[PDB]
Amino acid sequence: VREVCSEQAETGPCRAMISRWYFDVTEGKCAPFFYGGCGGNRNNFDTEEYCMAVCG
Amino acid sequence: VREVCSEQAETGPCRAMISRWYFDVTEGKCAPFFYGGCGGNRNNFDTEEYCMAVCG
Repeated sequence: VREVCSEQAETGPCRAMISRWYFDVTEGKCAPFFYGGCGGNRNNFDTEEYCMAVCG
Repeated sequence: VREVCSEQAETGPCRAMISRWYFDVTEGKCAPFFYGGCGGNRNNFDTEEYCMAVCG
């Protein structure tokens, strides 16, 4: 909730290129990023609508 | 140090446009952002040197 929506997008150390969504506080909406497959944080949603459901 | 350095740059709810620096995890260095004068978070420095001291 709210709090997790403000961490920066974190690709993490793995090598996959998984399209995920994070809430962007500057833009005021969710934006895409490539997630590596491991590590990273809570501001990482499978789809844009999910990201918006939780953060938007 | 470290933990504060992963929050996004936050302008906050106040009305100013003040030049500040934040650590960007993707680029792995400090970058400029505009601060509104109140609120926001701790990833907010008056200089690049200071930002890099804490987060670099």
